[PDB]
Amino acid sequence: SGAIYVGNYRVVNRHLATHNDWANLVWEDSSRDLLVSSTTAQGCDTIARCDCQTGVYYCSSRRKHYPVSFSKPSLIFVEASEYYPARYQSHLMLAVGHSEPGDCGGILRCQHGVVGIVSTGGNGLVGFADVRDLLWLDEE
Ligand SMILES: COc1ccccc1CC(=O)N1CCN[C@H](C(N)=O)C1
Ligand SMILES: [Zn+2]
Repeated sequence: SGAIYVGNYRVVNRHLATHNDWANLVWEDSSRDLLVSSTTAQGCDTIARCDCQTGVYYCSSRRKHYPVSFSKPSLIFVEASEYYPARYQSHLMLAVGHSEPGDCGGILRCQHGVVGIVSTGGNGLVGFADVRDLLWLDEE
């Protein structure tokens, strides 16, 4: 689990969105595994606006933050799960790192701010849904 709290937005994995998220919906995209809802309180995270390919992510199944090198956002085939059929997910970045299904939502960050959240993994890989292109997260 986990979310990004930037301005009056809450960014979560679409597959982990709550009823309150759907009832306060701003934007969702199943091909990216992302959903954004509105919040009453202002958040403290800032979004990275950069070209970094190195950063650090939070892994809940280890209670640890790990440094990683990750690929540029791309269209990648993701195997069938209990949340989606086997399909292509867009804006996904891969790295070598430990992950388990409940690690989704952990933040990936670089020196400029939040880059994305854990969205996929398996066999020593971890995938992150990029948010750096969502410029509207920085405005009301
Ligand atoms: C961190 O996720 C894992 C890690 C290790 C093994 C398996 C996973 C789960 C994973 O890859 N899923 C299931 C949830 N939906 C994802 C999606 N974005 O389509 C894909
Ligand atoms: Zn950066």
